[PDB]
Amino acid sequence: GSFTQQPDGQYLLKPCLSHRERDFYLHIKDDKEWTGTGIIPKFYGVELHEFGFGELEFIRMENLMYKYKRPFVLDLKIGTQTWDPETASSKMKKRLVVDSTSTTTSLGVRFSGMERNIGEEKPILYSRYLCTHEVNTRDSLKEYIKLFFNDGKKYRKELVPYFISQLDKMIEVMKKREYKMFSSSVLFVYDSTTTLEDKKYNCKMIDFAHNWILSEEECTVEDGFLFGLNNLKSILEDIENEFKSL
Ligand SMILES: O=P(O)(O)O[C@@H]1[C@@H](OP(=O)(O)O)[C@H](OP(=O)(O)O)[C@H](O)[C@H](OP(=O)(O)O)[C@H]1OP(=O)(O)O
Ligand SMILES: Nc1ncnc2c1ncn2[C@@H]1O[C@H](COP(=O)(O)OP(=O)(O)OP(=O)(O)O)[C@@H](O)[C@H]1O
Ligand SMILES: [Mg+2]
Ligand SMILES: [Mg+2]
Repeated sequence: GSFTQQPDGQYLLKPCLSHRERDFYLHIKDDKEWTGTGIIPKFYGVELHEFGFGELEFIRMENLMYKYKRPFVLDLKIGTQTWDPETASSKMKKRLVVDSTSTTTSLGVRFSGMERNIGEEKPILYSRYLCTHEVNTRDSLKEYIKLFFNDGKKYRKELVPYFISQLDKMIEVMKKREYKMFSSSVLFVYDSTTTLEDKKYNCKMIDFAHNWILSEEECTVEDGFLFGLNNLKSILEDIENEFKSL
């Protein structure tokens, strides 16, 4: 929402509309478990750029799809609720309904949108709003994730282990419960023209505008973030199992 959402430059320069995302990146900046594990985008720093009468703060981070020729993108929103203690009351009826009619309250993960580039471009776009109808069960979420790995010619079963390995690293850090994250996503991307060796594939946690730093502030409500990651991992392992029958 804060920038035109589509990437073949090196960077994303994301505006700071509140303190939370920038406080989080600054806080994990020296923690090798966040920054050497490859589980969040490479953080270049917070920067001031001219805006209005003065300056606006931005986060400079890596563009995860830099130099991708045929990008495939899947965004999965993580947690058992997508509201937090600061959510506006006028948004709450909708947040409550979407959380309960999607897989969010049951699995702690929900479909958020997908793009597949199968040579016939324009790309095929799958709306985030599919989550309360077409992708509203574990079985249908599994089918759409399989579809992400369908490059238009075959299932890219060889990429799935990378994705599980990434989720393992996320699980290991989030077990420590230093942060609560609401409305954050795991972004899965790959270039369908990649080989394994080219390493044009990525799996990162993103969007930290509603992150709470538990050593600094109270946040009583639960995020269910670790429950969601565990469920998503379990779905990917099911997919590995299912892709052997091919
Ligand atoms: O957070 P998302 O992606 O699910 O979508 C946001 C919408 O939520 P929904 O998907 O309708 O539950 C969200 O709707 P709400 O008004 O927050 O219910 C907005 O449309 C938001 O755009 P912005 O922050 O107003 O610029 C939308 O943000 P962007 O998709 O534009 O980032
Ligand atoms: N580092 C990145 N590289 C490539 N794509 C990204 C990156 N970060 C975000 N995106 C893409 O841009 C979309 C929007 O990003 P994000 O949700 O972080 O910001 P926002 O919607 O502008 O603001 P808010 O933090 O209020 O949601 C993501 O859903 C994802 O598709
Ligand atoms: Mg947004
Ligand atoms: Mg967002």
